[PDB]
Amino acid sequence: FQPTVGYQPYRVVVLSFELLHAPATVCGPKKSTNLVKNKCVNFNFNG
Amino acid sequence: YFKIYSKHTPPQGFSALEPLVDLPIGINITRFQTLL
Repeated sequence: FQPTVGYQPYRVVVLSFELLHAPATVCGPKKSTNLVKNKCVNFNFNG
Repeated sequence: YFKIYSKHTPPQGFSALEPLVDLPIGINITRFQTLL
């Protein structure tokens, strides 16, 4: 741990997702889109 | 999902309660208790 190839210290993180141990509460985002009106469109409002 | 509905108002008469809050806890619940 002295300032300085297999001896090199490196910062490591592990991502383990406990998603099915309970109901989910953290999500990825969902990009929206500007709305148009008075035209036949395929709408998706909140699902 | 723990759901809480309420309404406060100035017992005979009819009143409908609005929802307030839902909590995604996933808890096994059996008992409740007051805090006076």
